[PDB]
Amino acid sequence: TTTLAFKFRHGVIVAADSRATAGAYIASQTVKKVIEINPYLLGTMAGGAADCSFWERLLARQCRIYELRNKERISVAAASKLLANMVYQYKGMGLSMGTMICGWDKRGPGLYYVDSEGNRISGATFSVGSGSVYAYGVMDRGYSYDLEVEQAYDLARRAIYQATYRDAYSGGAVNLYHVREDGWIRVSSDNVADLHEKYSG
Amino acid sequence: ERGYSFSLTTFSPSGKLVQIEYALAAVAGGAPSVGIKAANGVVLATEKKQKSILYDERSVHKVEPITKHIGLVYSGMGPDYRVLVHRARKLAQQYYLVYQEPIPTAQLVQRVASVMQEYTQSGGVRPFGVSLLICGWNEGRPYLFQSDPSGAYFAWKATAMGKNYVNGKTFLEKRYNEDLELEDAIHTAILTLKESFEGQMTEDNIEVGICNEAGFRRLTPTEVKDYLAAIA
Amino acid sequence: SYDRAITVFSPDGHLFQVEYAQEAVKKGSTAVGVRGRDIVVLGVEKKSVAKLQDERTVRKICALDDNVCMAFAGLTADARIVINRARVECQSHRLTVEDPVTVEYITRYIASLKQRYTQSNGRRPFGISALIVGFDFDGTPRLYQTDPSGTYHAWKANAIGRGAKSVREFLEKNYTDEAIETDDLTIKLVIKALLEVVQSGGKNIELAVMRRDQSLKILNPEEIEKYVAEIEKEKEENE
Amino acid sequence: SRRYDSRTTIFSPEGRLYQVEYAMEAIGHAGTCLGILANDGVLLAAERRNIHKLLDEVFFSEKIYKLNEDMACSVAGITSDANVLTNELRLIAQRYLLQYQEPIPCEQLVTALCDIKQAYTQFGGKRPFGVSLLYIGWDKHYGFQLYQSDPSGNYGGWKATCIGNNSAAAVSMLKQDYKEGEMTLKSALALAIKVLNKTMDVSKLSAEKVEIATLTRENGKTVIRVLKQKEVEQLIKKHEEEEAKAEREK
Amino acid sequence: TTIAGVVYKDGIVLGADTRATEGMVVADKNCSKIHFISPNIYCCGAGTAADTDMTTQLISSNLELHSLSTGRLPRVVTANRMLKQMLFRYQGYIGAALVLGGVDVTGPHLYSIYPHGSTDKLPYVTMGSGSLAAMAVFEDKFRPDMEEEEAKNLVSEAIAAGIFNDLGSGSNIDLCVISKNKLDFLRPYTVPNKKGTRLGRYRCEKGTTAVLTEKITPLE
Amino acid sequence: YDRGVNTFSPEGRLFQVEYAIEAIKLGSTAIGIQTSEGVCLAVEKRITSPLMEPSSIEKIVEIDAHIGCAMSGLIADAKTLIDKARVETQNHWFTYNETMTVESVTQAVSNLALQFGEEDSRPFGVALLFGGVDEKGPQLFHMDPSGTFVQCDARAIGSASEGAQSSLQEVYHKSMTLKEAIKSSLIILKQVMEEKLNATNIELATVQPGQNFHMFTKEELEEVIKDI
Amino acid sequence: SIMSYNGGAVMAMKGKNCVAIAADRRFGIQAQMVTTDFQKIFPMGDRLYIGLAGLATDVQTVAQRLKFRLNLYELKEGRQIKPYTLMSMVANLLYEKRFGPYYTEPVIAGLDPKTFKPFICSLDLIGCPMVTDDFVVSGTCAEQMYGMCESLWEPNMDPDHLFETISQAMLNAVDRDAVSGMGVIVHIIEKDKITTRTLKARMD
Amino acid sequence: MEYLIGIQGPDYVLVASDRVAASNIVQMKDDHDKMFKMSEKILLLCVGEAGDTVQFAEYIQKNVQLYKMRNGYELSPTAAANFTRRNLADCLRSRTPYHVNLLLAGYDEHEGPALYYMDYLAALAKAPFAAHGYGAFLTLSILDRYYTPTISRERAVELLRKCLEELQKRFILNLPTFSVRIIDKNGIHDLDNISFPKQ
Amino acid sequence: RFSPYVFNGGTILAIAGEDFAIVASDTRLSEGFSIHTRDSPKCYKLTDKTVIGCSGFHGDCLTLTKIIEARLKMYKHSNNKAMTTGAIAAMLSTILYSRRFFPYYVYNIIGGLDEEGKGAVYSFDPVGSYQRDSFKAGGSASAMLQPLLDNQVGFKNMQNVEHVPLSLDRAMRLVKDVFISAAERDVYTGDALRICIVTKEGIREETVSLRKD
Repeated sequence: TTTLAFKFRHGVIVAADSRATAGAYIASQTVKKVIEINPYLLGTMAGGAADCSFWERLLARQCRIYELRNKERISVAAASKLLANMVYQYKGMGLSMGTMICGWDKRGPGLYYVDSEGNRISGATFSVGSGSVYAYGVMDRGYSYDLEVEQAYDLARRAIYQATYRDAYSGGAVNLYHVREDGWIRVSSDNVADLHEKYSG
Repeated sequence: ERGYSFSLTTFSPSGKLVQIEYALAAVAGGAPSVGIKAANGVVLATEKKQKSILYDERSVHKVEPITKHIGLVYSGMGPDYRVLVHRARKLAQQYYLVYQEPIPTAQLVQRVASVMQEYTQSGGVRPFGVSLLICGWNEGRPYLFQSDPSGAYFAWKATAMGKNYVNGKTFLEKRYNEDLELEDAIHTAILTLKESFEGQMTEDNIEVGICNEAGFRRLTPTEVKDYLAAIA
Repeated sequence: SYDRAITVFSPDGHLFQVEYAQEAVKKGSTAVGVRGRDIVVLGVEKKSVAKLQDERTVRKICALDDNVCMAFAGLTADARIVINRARVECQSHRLTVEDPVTVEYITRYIASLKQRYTQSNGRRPFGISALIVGFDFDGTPRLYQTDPSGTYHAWKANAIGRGAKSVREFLEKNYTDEAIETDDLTIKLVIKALLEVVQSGGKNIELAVMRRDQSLKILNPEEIEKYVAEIEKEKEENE
Repeated sequence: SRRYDSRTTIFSPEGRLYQVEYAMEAIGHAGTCLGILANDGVLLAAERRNIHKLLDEVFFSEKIYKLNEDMACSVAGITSDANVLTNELRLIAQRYLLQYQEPIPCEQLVTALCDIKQAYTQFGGKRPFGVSLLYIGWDKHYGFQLYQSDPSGNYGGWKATCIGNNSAAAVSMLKQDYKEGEMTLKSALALAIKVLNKTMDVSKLSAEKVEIATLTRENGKTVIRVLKQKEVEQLIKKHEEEEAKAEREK
Repeated sequence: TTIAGVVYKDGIVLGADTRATEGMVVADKNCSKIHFISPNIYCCGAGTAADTDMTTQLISSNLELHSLSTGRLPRVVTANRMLKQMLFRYQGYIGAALVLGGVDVTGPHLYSIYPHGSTDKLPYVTMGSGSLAAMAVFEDKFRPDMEEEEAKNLVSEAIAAGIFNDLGSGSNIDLCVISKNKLDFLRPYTVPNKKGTRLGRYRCEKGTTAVLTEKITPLE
Repeated sequence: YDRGVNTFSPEGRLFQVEYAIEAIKLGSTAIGIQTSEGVCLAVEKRITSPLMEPSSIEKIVEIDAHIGCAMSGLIADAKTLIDKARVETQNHWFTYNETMTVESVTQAVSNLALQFGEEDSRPFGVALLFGGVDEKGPQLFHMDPSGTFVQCDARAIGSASEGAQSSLQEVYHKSMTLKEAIKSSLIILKQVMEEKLNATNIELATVQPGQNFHMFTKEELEEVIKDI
Repeated sequence: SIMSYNGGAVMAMKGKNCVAIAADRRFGIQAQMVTTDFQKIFPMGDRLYIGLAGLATDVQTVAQRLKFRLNLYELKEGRQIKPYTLMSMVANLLYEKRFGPYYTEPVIAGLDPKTFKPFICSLDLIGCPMVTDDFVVSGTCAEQMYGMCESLWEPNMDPDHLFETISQAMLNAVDRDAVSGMGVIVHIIEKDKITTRTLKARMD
Repeated sequence: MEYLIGIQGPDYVLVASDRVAASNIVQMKDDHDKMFKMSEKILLLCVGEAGDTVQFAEYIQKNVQLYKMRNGYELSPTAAANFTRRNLADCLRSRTPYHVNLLLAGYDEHEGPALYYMDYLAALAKAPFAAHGYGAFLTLSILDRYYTPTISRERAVELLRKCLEELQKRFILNLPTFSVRIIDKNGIHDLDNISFPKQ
Repeated sequence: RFSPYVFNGGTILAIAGEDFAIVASDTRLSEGFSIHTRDSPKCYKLTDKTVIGCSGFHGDCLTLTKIIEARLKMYKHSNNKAMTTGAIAAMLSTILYSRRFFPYYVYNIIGGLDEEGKGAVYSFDPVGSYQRDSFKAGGSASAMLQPLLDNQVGFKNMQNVEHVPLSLDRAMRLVKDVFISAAERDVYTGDALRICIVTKEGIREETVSLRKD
């Protein structure tokens, strides 16, 4: 139950794990945190799952309607900007949305991190989950902005695998997608046990 | 209901309001009314005469004071007189809540004429033909005020209203000079009541209120026969 | 509230007091404008000032943003409402989507608001029109129009107001693609336009220019005499 | 039920709002006002409507009302219909003081009243305001600010203004005596006195039949001064006396 | 803060003290809890002073406009119905302890005002925290149809008895006498509790006080 | 005799609405054609001056992905109906997850067509041309201002409406293809256009399942102009 | 309680023919020093002041809202407001919210517009009126404030002994509680002329 | 939670901002800008509950920009600070209240340097320095005991160094990045980003 | 005070076959120690091609089932066709989010014929989140059900596991075998079992009973 998002020399990286349940009981291994909004955009899932799904439908609503207004794709900054405030109006009622907004901006690479508490920031690296201490920690020790695309897959798969090792909230399959200028490129979906035979042997 | 509230009374080609001109015509065809602000207090007289002998002055009054220290007279119809009086009594509490003190004379004229002028721009009917005479005593110097349907109010010592308001006032201009007392104000009030008389000098054909710096005093027709019997 | 029919549809194909309220724009002062790749310009005349007092506050061109210029015709009251309403729009588009306002977004607001302002009962249409002059983002220019029915259309050059066909016939020299190769040629183009449009001149002429990111500037009655000097001398140079 | 209203809001076959013409006639009837140039001060002049000498006149200023401590306004039109706008704009200038705790520049205040003045025009077929009023005062930026209100919604503000058909003859005198600083408050007193002498038909230009007010900028007072009749008597007497010295050209 | 009274044969006599404080600290010795209603009716405040004053101003408001419109002396139950209706709507949110009494043409009337609005007619009522000893002196020593002078002695002794007993009762004594032909509000009456002279003179003199800036602002 | 603006006619029908139906006759000319390969359409921009910018005037808009629309007579009121119906197409994608069917645009527009009333506001003079391709293939739809909907294989509006449809009745047949529908329609278009044919006079609007969107692109219309 | 956050004590001590008012200069949070500049007494109208002790929001709220109503009063009729009408105006606004009431301790020290008569009143947050000729104080320490008035203050006092008594009053009392200090500002007004004095406390 | 310097010069206006947006003990985002630039004569500083911060930035900026182009000139820092008190009044009592910390700063063409103090309790204060953060108990000696109101910006930066030294003593947090804007008679200017190495 | 959230019982089991779908639910309505009715099927057919399950509170499931079918006629009278399976799942999610302030306590599984005839299994939660799954088991008996479904149906937890699609009747008898061992503890699962067989031609229903002692 931990993800990571970072941008590098080419595009942005979207990684997620497929194990999300209630408590320690094994229930659903098919949970997909990465949700498609537009063919050129990608969403995430944090906190409430249905809140992430619904508010992404409203996000796609305002983006597509505006896309039918000026006949132009709106910037991701101005997209989730009002989304941060509209979700923030429900603060205190129990809604918690920690999702990250991924995609490409006309001015260049970008990444956006939105919180129901009202934190919205655009920066290089962001990760949400229980294994974030392993995600952030072991990656930032070896992280660099100059990494290649294949090296980004290796470090993302490594940081996700380290999050699935000791932490019991992570497991199932590894969801790893990549973002590019023309559009985000679907990469692969691999099992954690299969990648265990890769790194460990 | 409908709830149109449109302004239908509009500007004449000359710029005035023809409906308000009809309003001042209802005042000009109104009952003779006069009041005198002199020295200590104000005196109100006007006239009330029944259509027959079947009516008496002991119950229904044309002069109802707005407060204990503030009296009021008027010209025109009584039904709309008691309507604006009812609003004047209510509005007196909107003042008294904040102040917790009695009210100045002109303080009523400001808000009453504002609601009256609002009732012009507002839909339905207008100020009609009721021209109210507001009087009272405050700050040691009493006051006598009168407004019109359009809301224009002026201050003076004395005036005549209703029918023959120009002739009776020209008589009051020569009689009233410098200052006068309450007894002298009532005396020339008999003179302006004898102008259109009819019912002057008789206690049952008129009603006399008097404002004083000690507060307004409304005397029964008994005192009207006391001072004037014996008139002048 | 207030229920009544503003205007009803006549078989002649248009409404009455709306399409005939275009005469309120037709009886207004002459106003024109010219877009350019370097500097955008406009103009207005018939100020009717007393010349003994301060006329600076009757100015017919305001700015929502430094890059946005508002040029209107007709009465002032509905123009000021268009100002403040577009100020609410440009400020709302300042809060949301922080970058400045595109011309299609502000024209859609101004035109369609006036349209829906003509739709609901108890709302009388504006007796005014307007045309936008400025520069789009990334260096592109802009000009559009507004209609009492709220329709926006982009021309190559702006000629409206009193004598719209007279100034448009004078644009025969403006149809040249060489205009304007420089800012001095653009002001000389407005000089020839303002001299022809319409009654003029020497006093009531009021205009301004804006080039790229540089904010608009209103020249004093000094260089205006210089542009009028070389324009009047050009007739002597053409002999 | 649609035939009862006179369609004052709805447009007219003449191409413009028809009721605004009769509105300009409402202010253009019996209304008499003017303005004076502002150099280190300003003054105001009007006509007293009361011809009755028995009146008390205990309200001090008659046609001039004070909206703010350092800023007031002249008014012309129906009394109470103007008095509604007096307390209304007074409360609009008060809610601005309720906002910034600081006085109000007249610019955005006049435009705010113009947005209020168009309310009766733009909906419901309401009767438009039959009152057009002037503006005076001082601000931190432009100093003395003298503006003008129009029924059409514009602020026609000038440092020299005209109100009424009789005052329309003074515009030629305003530009004949026109100067700038130059003009002293005393020169504007004799300027407006000769304005009434040319316009007002009152014989000898009686001082008690016309209203006069002034304004000064003092730190931090900036007093709006209501004047006794003593200085106006000797002013107009000294004025026509100076005119008796101005006829010596013969 | 104690209000009490008794209705004698020909009228009503009420009383109150001036003491309103908090704790044992002496703060305000002079407070008027007897408020105006109309020529025929008075009112005695208790509990929260400001809230009961705004309530008696609304009741005096309704009785002012109605009596002026009717031109006659209203009954006490006319204001009692609005009193019991308004306080009942809040169900006791605003604490209200009052003494409602007056002498009309119909004779004397007395009603006890509670925050819930329950009103009962009695010859005597005691409100406030000093209502224990006052009711005890009343119930023990009261006989019906007493004259006005004996009622003044009963009210004077009852209020003066609740002074020492109750913690917040004392300072000046207020008298309220209501009748048909006479209306008497007598304040003050007697001040049993006082505070003695100072033990020594701490009176200040110049030279021991350092002044930083002394500003002068002439007027007129 | 102006009564209530809502009054019927003795024939009869709504006065003000029928008057706006006659007002459609002064609008621009637009002709759609239904073809198995796709639904095409075109319009005349009606240049009012040589200063006109070509891309500023468009009489065809795109409602949903595969759903287009056209305007007639008065514009801004229809332009509001355009994007306001797009909100209902997005709300259609909310619950149904898929694209709105072209036939359901009738229920998304013509139902709310005239809600006008004096209390709780005036009708429209614009007729819409609904193009699109639903799950059943190409569909050409048309609605009036009053809300009455009818399915037409070819529909013309504005000035040439009666004249264009009367002439196009002969050239249309069930076997009409796409390219044939475009080049056979511009023959009528070049007849119903006053100005000489250029790239700025007319624009093309097409919708196809395999090629989109498209709509249409410029500088290709000039390639069809030399194919006149 | 919220009254222990900002705190403050407004001491209004009336003299013979004049009325004086004093308040502490320090404006801060608990025992942590911030600044001495903020003055809890504000001038209202002509020849009239008001003291305020409590939450600084409600203090400035009364300052701006009283300025609202007072400007409307003076701009309607040019008559200067009487202190009795002012107190009923203050108790009106404080009673407007019964279940929403703000936190303030208004103390009004002013003169008579007509004559030389001074005025003093101290009301609670619900607007409990108290009208006396002696003194009015609202603040933290109950024993110290009224205790110094009992040990020193007399009904008839000259401004010389008025400032000296209120000095040692603001010394032997305010310095007892640490929430108020860092100097004292004194305002004494009379029909003749207005005088303003200041004091000093420890800077720790 | 964190303290921003309140240095007030006679000619200039100088503040500082920590750019770390990270949460808990982890190192995430150090480049987040805590300074909001409004107009040439007025700055903005907002810290507090997340959503409340950016909302006061949107409302106050666009309202000041509204008054800017309405009247043609710019508001003074006095009218701006008291205008925000109304928003702080709506902050205090509302169905959905707000929580903030920081204050307003700006320059005036007459009063010159102006530095106010804001709080979620709406209490207004105008002081030559501000109070925030957990390290203020050493600023009653370094900052408060030694301060010159008439000193220039050179010794003010050195005073900022003396504070930054002891700001981190027993704290295990990072806070490597400190951004500084400088206001003079010519408006807002930028200063270098302060970064302290570990060891 | 009164608690609007109370568990009335019920269990959902849905297996999606290649061209078919198998949905099963217990008919036992049990709240506390009392058995209300022994036949209470929680699987109702929205359309002929779709059958939805129900779990949690009773009246909430009946209300939700009637509201979904009430909107089917609206879409039927609109586009002249019924709603697709994916459209019902998304519309249900929007219905569940409309109550997000104070929602129902309900668990549903939608199943039936999709566009290609395959079975559908959706994991639902009261907040309106969901996705497409091959198999899901609701109720309180899901403890040992999900691991065993990951074995036979999910093809996991096996040494050298071959993968072959499951036939129609194999999953049938599997459902009959698993609920016998799953009723040894949970008291909500038992009595008669309502079985729903979804086929390309139509949808069939049957019943299997357990001891009532």
